[PDB]
Amino acid sequence: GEFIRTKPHVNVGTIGHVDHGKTTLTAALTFVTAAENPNVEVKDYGDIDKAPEERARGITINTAHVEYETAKRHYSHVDCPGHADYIKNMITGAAQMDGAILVVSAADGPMPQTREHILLARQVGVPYIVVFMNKVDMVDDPELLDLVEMEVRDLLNQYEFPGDEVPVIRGSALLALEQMHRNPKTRRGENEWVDKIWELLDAIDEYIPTPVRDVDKPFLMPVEDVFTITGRGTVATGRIERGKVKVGDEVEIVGLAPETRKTVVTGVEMHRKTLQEGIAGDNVGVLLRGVSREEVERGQVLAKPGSITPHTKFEASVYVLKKEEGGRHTGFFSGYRPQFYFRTTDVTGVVQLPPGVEMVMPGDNVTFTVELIKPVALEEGLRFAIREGGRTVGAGVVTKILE
Ligand SMILES: Nc1nc2c(ncn2[C@@H]2O[C@H](COP(=O)(O)OP(=O)(O)NP(=O)(O)O)[C@@H](O)[C@H]2O)c(=O)[nH]1
Ligand SMILES: [Mg+2]
Repeated sequence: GEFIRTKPHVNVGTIGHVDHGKTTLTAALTFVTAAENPNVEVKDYGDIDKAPEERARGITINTAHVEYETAKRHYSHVDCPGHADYIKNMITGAAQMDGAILVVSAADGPMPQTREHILLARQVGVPYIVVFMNKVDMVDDPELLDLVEMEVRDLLNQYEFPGDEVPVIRGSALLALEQMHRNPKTRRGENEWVDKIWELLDAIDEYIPTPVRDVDKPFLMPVEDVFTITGRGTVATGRIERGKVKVGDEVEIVGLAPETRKTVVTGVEMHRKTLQEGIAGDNVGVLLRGVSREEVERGQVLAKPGSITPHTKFEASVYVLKKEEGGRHTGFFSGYRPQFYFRTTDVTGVVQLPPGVEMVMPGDNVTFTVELIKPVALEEGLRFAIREGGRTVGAGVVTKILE
Protein backbone atom coordinates (compact mmCIF):
# COMPACT_ATOMS: atom_id res chain seq x y z
CA GLY A 1 0.00 0.00 0.00
CA GLU A 2 0.88 3.69 -0.25
CA PHE A 3 1.75 5.64 2.90
CA ILE A 4 -0.84 8.33 3.71
CA ARG A 5 0.34 11.18 5.94
CA THR A 6 -2.44 12.20 8.31
CA LYS A 7 -0.55 13.14 11.46
CA PRO A 8 2.94 14.20 12.63
CA HIS A 9 5.70 11.56 12.51
CA VAL A 10 8.19 10.85 15.28
CA ASN A 11 11.01 8.30 15.63
CA VAL A 12 11.41 6.61 18.97
CA GLY A 13 13.14 3.45 20.11
CA THR A 14 14.09 1.18 22.97
CA ILE A 15 17.46 1.10 24.77
CA GLY A 16 18.70 -0.50 27.97
CA HIS A 17 20.63 -3.36 29.52
CA VAL A 18 20.47 -6.90 28.12
CA ASP A 19 17.33 -8.83 29.19
CA HIS A 20 15.57 -5.88 30.79
CA GLY A 21 12.62 -6.25 28.35
CA LYS A 22 13.05 -3.95 25.29
CA THR A 23 11.84 -6.40 22.70
CA THR A 24 8.87 -7.54 24.85
CA LEU A 25 7.83 -3.89 25.35
CA THR A 26 8.11 -3.24 21.61
CA ALA A 27 5.78 -6.09 20.77
CA ALA A 28 3.35 -4.92 23.49
CA LEU A 29 3.27 -1.44 21.96
CA THR A 30 2.11 -2.84 18.65
CA PHE A 31 -0.61 -5.02 20.19
CA VAL A 32 -1.91 -2.31 22.48
CA THR A 33 -2.20 0.41 19.82
CA ALA A 34 -3.68 -2.02 17.31
CA ALA A 35 -6.75 -2.60 19.48
CA GLU A 36 -7.50 1.12 19.11
CA ASN A 37 -6.22 1.71 15.54
CA PRO A 38 -6.97 -0.98 12.88
CA ASN A 39 -4.14 0.43 10.76
CA VAL A 40 -1.52 -0.89 13.14
CA GLU A 41 0.17 -4.13 12.21
CA VAL A 42 0.81 -6.40 15.19
CA LYS A 43 4.33 -7.76 15.83
CA ASP A 44 4.90 -10.57 18.31
CA TYR A 45 8.15 -11.36 20.10
CA GLY A 46 9.42 -13.77 17.46
CA ASP A 47 8.57 -11.47 14.56
CA ILE A 48 11.05 -8.92 16.00
CA ASP A 49 13.93 -11.24 17.18
CA LYS A 50 13.50 -13.26 13.95
CA ALA A 51 17.05 -13.74 12.62
CA PRO A 52 18.76 -17.13 12.88
CA GLU A 53 21.73 -15.69 14.80
CA GLU A 54 19.26 -14.07 17.26
CA ARG A 55 17.46 -17.36 17.80
CA ALA A 56 20.92 -18.97 18.23
CA ARG A 57 22.23 -16.54 20.83
CA GLY A 58 18.91 -15.85 22.53
CA ILE A 59 19.35 -12.06 22.34
CA THR A 60 18.53 -9.20 20.00
CA ILE A 61 21.38 -8.55 17.54
CA ASN A 62 19.83 -6.46 14.77
CA THR A 63 17.88 -3.25 15.21
CA ALA A 64 14.24 -3.80 14.31
CA HIS A 65 11.93 -1.14 12.90
CA VAL A 66 8.26 -1.39 13.86
CA GLU A 67 5.40 1.01 13.25
CA TYR A 68 2.48 2.08 15.47
CA GLU A 69 0.32 5.08 16.20
CA THR A 70 -1.72 6.87 18.83
CA ALA A 71 -4.51 9.36 18.23
CA LYS A 72 -1.92 12.13 18.13
CA ARG A 73 1.08 10.85 16.15
CA HIS A 74 2.56 8.28 13.85
CA TYR A 75 5.62 6.44 15.21
CA SER A 76 8.57 4.54 13.76
CA HIS A 77 10.17 2.56 16.59
CA VAL A 78 13.69 1.14 16.61
CA ASP A 79 14.36 -1.74 18.96
CA CYS A 80 18.03 -2.07 19.87
CA PRO A 81 20.24 -4.84 21.33
CA GLY A 82 21.32 -4.47 24.90
CA HIS A 83 24.19 -7.02 24.78
CA ALA A 84 27.65 -5.43 25.07
CA ASP A 85 28.92 -7.31 22.00
CA TYR A 86 26.43 -5.34 19.86
CA ILE A 87 26.82 -1.82 21.15
CA LYS A 88 27.67 -0.91 17.54
CA ASN A 89 24.12 -1.70 16.33
CA MET A 90 22.58 0.12 19.31
CA ILE A 91 24.46 3.33 18.37
CA THR A 92 23.22 3.07 14.77
CA GLY A 93 19.67 2.62 16.02
CA ALA A 94 19.91 5.52 18.47
CA ALA A 95 21.11 7.76 15.63
CA GLN A 96 17.58 7.49 14.17
CA MET A 97 15.86 8.52 17.36
CA ASP A 98 13.94 11.70 18.17
CA GLY A 99 13.40 10.32 21.67
CA ALA A 100 14.23 7.15 23.50
CA ILE A 101 12.44 4.79 25.80
CA LEU A 102 14.93 3.56 28.43
CA VAL A 103 13.84 0.18 29.74
CA VAL A 104 15.08 -0.73 33.21
CA SER A 105 14.36 -3.96 35.07
CA ALA A 106 12.85 -3.13 38.43
CA ALA A 107 14.14 -6.49 39.67
CA ASP A 108 17.77 -5.77 38.76
CA GLY A 109 17.96 -2.01 38.71
CA PRO A 110 20.43 0.01 36.54
CA MET A 111 23.19 -2.20 35.09
CA PRO A 112 26.33 -1.33 33.00
CA GLN A 113 24.60 -0.90 29.63
CA THR A 114 21.85 1.12 31.28
CA ARG A 115 24.55 3.76 31.82
CA GLU A 116 26.42 3.17 28.59
CA HIS A 117 23.24 3.41 26.51
CA ILE A 118 22.27 6.72 28.13
CA LEU A 119 25.75 8.12 27.44
CA LEU A 120 25.78 6.89 23.82
CA ALA A 121 22.18 8.01 23.06
CA ARG A 122 23.23 11.54 23.96
CA GLN A 123 26.34 11.49 21.75
CA VAL A 124 24.31 10.49 18.70
CA GLY A 125 21.81 13.24 19.32
CA VAL A 126 18.90 11.78 21.26
CA PRO A 127 17.32 14.86 23.00
CA TYR A 128 14.64 13.26 25.16
CA ILE A 129 14.21 10.16 27.26
CA VAL A 130 11.22 8.41 28.83
CA VAL A 131 11.72 5.55 31.29
CA PHE A 132 9.71 2.35 31.44
CA MET A 133 10.53 0.47 34.64
CA ASN A 134 9.82 -3.08 33.61
CA LYS A 135 9.21 -6.41 35.43
CA VAL A 136 7.45 -4.83 38.43
CA ASP A 137 5.34 -8.00 38.49
CA MET A 138 8.41 -9.52 40.16
CA VAL A 139 8.90 -6.91 42.88
CA ASP A 140 6.42 -6.77 45.77
CA ASP A 141 8.50 -4.41 47.91
CA PRO A 142 7.34 -0.87 47.03
CA GLU A 143 10.48 0.55 48.60
CA LEU A 144 12.65 -1.21 46.07
CA LEU A 145 10.67 0.28 43.16
CA ASP A 146 11.13 3.77 44.61
CA LEU A 147 14.84 3.06 45.03
CA VAL A 148 15.37 1.94 41.42
CA GLU A 149 13.48 5.01 40.24
CA MET A 150 15.73 7.23 42.31
CA GLU A 151 18.83 5.44 40.96
CA VAL A 152 17.71 5.88 37.36
CA ARG A 153 16.96 9.60 37.75
CA ASP A 154 20.37 10.03 39.31
CA LEU A 155 21.97 8.27 36.37
CA LEU A 156 20.17 10.49 33.85
CA ASN A 157 21.24 13.62 35.71
CA GLN A 158 24.86 12.47 35.43
CA TYR A 159 24.61 12.72 31.66
CA GLU A 160 22.76 15.99 31.34
CA PHE A 161 19.24 14.72 30.81
CA PRO A 162 16.58 16.25 33.12
CA GLY A 163 16.57 13.24 35.44
CA ASP A 164 14.24 14.82 37.96
CA GLU A 165 11.60 15.59 35.36
CA VAL A 166 11.47 12.57 33.08
CA PRO A 167 8.28 10.47 33.19
CA VAL A 168 8.95 7.08 34.78
CA ILE A 169 6.18 4.56 34.08
CA ARG A 170 6.16 1.35 36.14
CA GLY A 171 4.74 -1.76 34.49
CA SER A 172 5.11 -5.17 32.98
CA ALA A 173 5.64 -5.53 29.25
CA LEU A 174 5.10 -9.26 29.53
CA LEU A 175 1.77 -9.21 31.35
CA ALA A 176 0.47 -6.52 29.01
CA LEU A 177 1.56 -8.72 26.09
CA GLU A 178 -0.10 -11.84 27.48
CA GLN A 179 -3.37 -9.94 28.00
CA MET A 180 -3.45 -8.70 24.40
CA HIS A 181 -2.97 -12.27 23.19
CA ARG A 182 -5.94 -13.42 25.27
CA ASN A 183 -8.03 -10.48 24.04
CA PRO A 184 -6.62 -8.51 21.07
CA LYS A 185 -9.49 -6.05 21.44
CA THR A 186 -8.68 -5.07 25.00
CA ARG A 187 -9.20 -1.35 25.24
CA ARG A 188 -7.98 1.28 27.63
CA GLY A 189 -9.43 1.11 31.14
CA GLU A 190 -10.14 -2.61 30.89
CA ASN A 191 -6.88 -4.09 32.18
CA GLU A 192 -4.28 -2.88 34.65
CA TRP A 193 -1.17 -3.95 32.73
CA VAL A 194 -2.39 -2.69 29.38
CA ASP A 195 -3.27 0.64 30.99
CA LYS A 196 0.37 1.10 32.02
CA ILE A 197 1.34 0.70 28.37
CA TRP A 198 -1.20 3.43 27.56
CA GLU A 199 0.43 5.53 30.27
CA LEU A 200 3.76 5.12 28.42
CA LEU A 201 2.18 6.07 25.09
CA ASP A 202 0.58 9.19 26.62
CA ALA A 203 3.99 10.22 27.98
CA ILE A 204 5.59 9.68 24.61
CA ASP A 205 2.81 11.65 22.93
CA GLU A 206 3.16 14.56 25.35
CA TYR A 207 6.75 14.60 26.61
CA ILE A 208 8.74 14.07 23.40
CA PRO A 209 8.13 17.13 21.19
CA THR A 210 7.77 16.85 17.45
CA PRO A 211 11.21 17.95 16.13
CA VAL A 212 11.68 20.98 13.90
CA ARG A 213 12.49 19.42 10.53
CA ASP A 214 14.50 21.19 7.83
CA VAL A 215 12.87 20.11 4.56
CA ASP A 216 14.44 23.04 2.73
CA LYS A 217 18.10 22.10 3.17
CA PRO A 218 20.00 19.78 0.83
CA PHE A 219 18.88 16.14 1.10
CA LEU A 220 20.93 14.15 3.58
CA MET A 221 20.31 10.60 4.76
CA PRO A 222 22.76 8.56 6.93
CA VAL A 223 22.62 4.92 5.80
CA GLU A 224 21.82 2.42 8.57
CA ASP A 225 21.39 -0.75 6.60
CA VAL A 226 21.50 -2.22 3.13
CA PHE A 227 19.87 -5.19 1.51
CA THR A 228 18.59 -6.64 -1.74
CA ILE A 229 14.94 -6.95 -2.78
CA THR A 230 15.06 -9.66 -5.45
CA GLY A 231 13.49 -8.43 -8.66
CA ARG A 232 13.62 -4.86 -7.39
CA GLY A 233 17.20 -3.97 -6.48
CA THR A 234 19.37 -2.48 -3.75
CA VAL A 235 17.69 -0.67 -0.87
CA ALA A 236 19.45 1.65 1.59
CA THR A 237 17.50 2.47 4.78
CA GLY A 238 17.82 5.31 7.27
CA ARG A 239 16.19 8.39 8.72
CA ILE A 240 16.22 11.42 6.43
CA GLU A 241 18.14 14.12 8.37
CA ARG A 242 17.13 17.08 6.19
CA GLY A 243 15.71 17.85 2.77
CA LYS A 244 13.54 15.61 0.66
CA VAL A 245 13.94 12.93 -1.91
CA LYS A 246 11.72 11.94 -4.81
CA VAL A 247 11.72 9.04 -7.22
CA GLY A 248 13.89 10.11 -10.12
CA ASP A 249 16.26 12.27 -8.08
CA GLU A 250 19.99 11.73 -8.37
CA VAL A 251 21.89 11.22 -5.12
CA GLU A 252 25.54 10.83 -4.21
CA ILE A 253 26.82 8.00 -2.00
CA VAL A 254 29.38 9.73 0.21
CA GLY A 255 32.00 8.35 2.53
CA LEU A 256 34.06 5.30 3.37
CA ALA A 257 35.22 5.03 -0.23
CA PRO A 258 38.06 6.82 -2.00
CA GLU A 259 35.59 8.17 -4.57
CA THR A 260 31.92 9.19 -4.53
CA ARG A 261 29.26 7.23 -6.45
CA LYS A 262 26.19 8.83 -8.05
CA THR A 263 22.98 7.01 -8.89
CA VAL A 264 19.23 7.52 -9.30
CA VAL A 265 16.47 6.88 -6.75
CA THR A 266 13.86 4.56 -8.20
CA GLY A 267 11.71 4.01 -5.15
CA VAL A 268 10.87 5.24 -1.67
CA GLU A 269 8.98 3.38 1.03
CA MET A 270 8.26 3.81 4.69
CA HIS A 271 7.31 0.55 6.41
CA ARG A 272 6.70 -1.24 3.10
CA LYS A 273 4.31 1.52 2.07
CA THR A 274 4.90 3.52 -1.10
CA LEU A 275 5.84 7.18 -0.94
CA GLN A 276 6.11 9.64 -3.79
CA GLU A 277 8.35 11.76 -1.61
CA GLY A 278 10.38 11.16 1.54
CA ILE A 279 10.96 14.18 3.78
CA ALA A 280 13.14 15.09 6.75
CA GLY A 281 12.15 12.87 9.64
CA ASP A 282 10.86 9.90 7.68
CA ASN A 283 12.45 6.51 8.29
CA VAL A 284 12.66 5.05 4.79
CA GLY A 285 13.96 2.46 2.38
CA VAL A 286 15.50 4.08 -0.72
CA LEU A 287 15.79 1.93 -3.86
CA LEU A 288 19.02 2.67 -5.74
CA ARG A 289 19.56 1.97 -9.42
CA GLY A 290 22.69 0.25 -10.69
CA VAL A 291 24.43 -0.41 -7.38
CA SER A 292 24.70 -3.76 -5.63
CA ARG A 293 24.57 -4.31 -1.89
CA GLU A 294 28.36 -4.48 -1.91
CA GLU A 295 28.58 -0.95 -3.38
CA VAL A 296 26.65 0.80 -0.60
CA GLU A 297 27.12 0.19 3.09
CA ARG A 298 26.24 1.31 6.62
CA GLY A 299 27.99 4.54 7.53
CA GLN A 300 27.92 6.23 4.14
CA VAL A 301 25.32 8.95 3.56
CA LEU A 302 23.05 9.67 0.61
CA ALA A 303 23.06 13.36 -0.24
CA LYS A 304 22.10 15.87 -2.87
CA PRO A 305 24.95 15.78 -5.42
CA GLY A 306 27.73 18.23 -4.55
CA SER A 307 26.33 19.27 -1.15
CA ILE A 308 28.81 17.28 0.94
CA THR A 309 32.56 16.86 0.98
CA PRO A 310 33.91 13.91 3.01
CA HIS A 311 36.76 14.67 5.43
CA THR A 312 39.52 12.75 7.22
CA LYS A 313 41.19 15.13 9.66
CA PHE A 314 39.78 17.23 12.45
CA GLU A 315 40.37 18.84 15.77
CA ALA A 316 38.06 17.80 18.60
CA SER A 317 37.17 18.64 22.20
CA VAL A 318 36.95 15.40 24.18
CA TYR A 319 35.91 14.06 27.56
CA VAL A 320 37.63 10.81 28.55
CA LEU A 321 35.50 8.57 30.77
CA LYS A 322 36.72 7.63 34.25
CA LYS A 323 37.15 3.98 35.21
CA GLU A 324 34.02 4.27 37.37
CA GLU A 325 31.92 5.07 34.28
CA GLY A 326 33.02 1.98 32.38
CA GLY A 327 35.97 3.81 30.86
CA ARG A 328 39.69 2.96 30.66
CA HIS A 329 41.77 2.22 33.77
CA THR A 330 44.95 3.76 32.35
CA GLY A 331 45.78 6.72 30.10
CA PHE A 332 46.64 6.63 26.40
CA PHE A 333 49.25 8.21 24.15
CA SER A 334 49.64 9.85 20.78
CA GLY A 335 49.11 7.08 18.25
CA TYR A 336 46.22 5.46 20.17
CA ARG A 337 43.85 4.07 17.46
CA PRO A 338 40.24 3.69 18.69
CA GLN A 339 36.92 3.50 16.79
CA PHE A 340 34.93 6.69 16.23
CA TYR A 341 31.16 6.79 15.91
CA PHE A 342 29.40 9.64 14.05
CA ARG A 343 25.69 9.02 13.44
CA THR A 344 25.61 5.62 11.68
CA THR A 345 29.33 5.67 10.80
CA ASP A 346 31.95 3.58 12.58
CA VAL A 347 35.56 4.25 11.56
CA THR A 348 39.10 3.79 12.94
CA GLY A 349 41.03 6.97 13.74
CA VAL A 350 44.51 7.87 14.98
CA VAL A 351 44.81 10.20 17.95
CA GLN A 352 47.50 12.85 17.47
CA LEU A 353 48.28 14.83 20.58
CA PRO A 354 49.75 18.32 20.31
CA PRO A 355 53.37 18.78 21.55
CA GLY A 356 53.59 19.29 25.30
CA VAL A 357 50.68 16.90 25.84
CA GLU A 358 52.15 13.43 25.80
CA MET A 359 49.48 11.44 27.67
CA VAL A 360 45.76 11.62 28.35
CA MET A 361 44.18 10.30 31.55
CA PRO A 362 40.68 8.98 32.28
CA GLY A 363 38.50 11.85 33.41
CA ASP A 364 40.54 14.34 31.41
CA ASN A 365 39.01 17.04 29.21
CA VAL A 366 41.28 17.58 26.24
CA THR A 367 41.50 18.86 22.71
CA PHE A 368 43.47 16.91 20.13
CA THR A 369 43.70 15.96 16.51
CA VAL A 370 42.16 12.90 14.95
CA GLU A 371 43.02 11.49 11.60
CA LEU A 372 40.57 8.93 10.17
CA ILE A 373 41.68 6.00 8.04
CA LYS A 374 38.70 6.58 5.69
CA PRO A 375 36.82 9.70 4.55
CA VAL A 376 33.42 10.33 6.19
CA ALA A 377 30.77 13.07 6.11
CA LEU A 378 31.65 15.40 9.02
CA GLU A 379 30.56 18.81 10.28
CA GLU A 380 31.77 21.05 13.06
CA GLY A 381 29.62 20.72 16.16
CA LEU A 382 28.87 17.09 15.27
CA ARG A 383 29.00 14.91 18.42
CA PHE A 384 30.70 11.52 18.51
CA ALA A 385 31.74 8.64 20.73
CA ILE A 386 35.03 6.80 21.04
CA ARG A 387 35.20 3.09 21.74
CA GLU A 388 38.12 0.71 22.07
CA GLY A 389 38.54 -2.83 23.36
CA GLY A 390 34.84 -3.43 23.99
CA ARG A 391 34.31 -0.25 26.06
CA THR A 392 33.29 3.35 25.43
CA VAL A 393 36.35 5.44 26.30
CA GLY A 394 35.35 8.98 25.46
CA ALA A 395 32.76 11.42 24.12
CA GLY A 396 33.61 14.44 22.03
CA VAL A 397 32.53 17.16 19.63
CA VAL A 398 34.18 18.14 16.38
CA THR A 399 35.43 21.70 16.80
CA LYS A 400 37.20 22.26 13.48
CA ILE A 401 37.67 20.36 10.21
CA LEU A 402 41.25 20.32 8.98
CA GLU A 403 40.84 18.32 5.77
N1 LIG B 1 8.67 -11.39 34.68
C1 LIG B 1 8.85 -10.65 33.57
N2 LIG B 1 9.70 -11.06 32.61
C2 LIG B 1 9.75 -10.20 31.56
C3 LIG B 1 9.05 -9.02 31.38
N3 LIG B 1 9.38 -8.43 30.18
C4 LIG B 1 10.24 -9.24 29.64
N4 LIG B 1 10.51 -10.35 30.42
C5 LIG B 1 11.38 -11.47 30.09
O1 LIG B 1 12.76 -11.23 30.27
C6 LIG B 1 13.49 -11.79 29.14
C7 LIG B 1 14.15 -10.74 28.27
O2 LIG B 1 13.13 -10.07 27.51
P1 LIG B 1 13.43 -9.36 26.12
O3 LIG B 1 12.23 -8.55 25.75
O4 LIG B 1 13.90 -10.33 25.09
O5 LIG B 1 14.66 -8.45 26.58
P2 LIG B 1 15.53 -7.36 25.78
O6 LIG B 1 15.72 -6.18 26.69
O7 LIG B 1 14.83 -7.04 24.49
N5 LIG B 1 16.95 -8.17 25.59
P3 LIG B 1 18.21 -7.87 24.53
O8 LIG B 1 19.07 -6.85 25.14
O9 LIG B 1 18.78 -9.17 24.05
O10 LIG B 1 17.51 -7.19 23.37
C8 LIG B 1 12.51 -12.74 28.46
O11 LIG B 1 12.53 -14.04 29.03
C9 LIG B 1 11.16 -12.07 28.69
O12 LIG B 1 10.03 -12.92 28.70
C10 LIG B 1 8.14 -8.60 32.40
O13 LIG B 1 7.42 -7.60 32.39
N6 LIG B 1 8.10 -9.49 33.49
MG1 LIG C 1 15.78 -7.48 22.63
